[PDB]
Amino acid sequence: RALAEEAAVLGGGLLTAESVEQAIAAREHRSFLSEEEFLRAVQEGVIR
Amino acid sequence: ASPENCTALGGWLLAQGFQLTQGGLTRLYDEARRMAEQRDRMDARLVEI
Repeated sequence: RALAEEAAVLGGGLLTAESVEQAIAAREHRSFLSEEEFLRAVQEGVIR
Repeated sequence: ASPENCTALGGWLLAQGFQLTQGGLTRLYDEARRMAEQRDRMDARLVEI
């Protein structure tokens, strides 16, 4: 239900496949801070 | 670390009330990048800047 709420908000109250996929992507990307930091560290070579 | 980010930082510094030049802003941007110790990443710690 929470995911459907987020999808409706991102799609203007309609749960289309695009809206749900965008909601899932946004939910994953919201918790991506540690992943972003690790990825940029490995790209720079901080963690080899 | 992008020119758009440098322009945003300069605009933020101007909004804070400071007077800055292109050379000074570029030096601040490079020093922030150095402090983060990453080539393509500048330090987001705006308190130290």
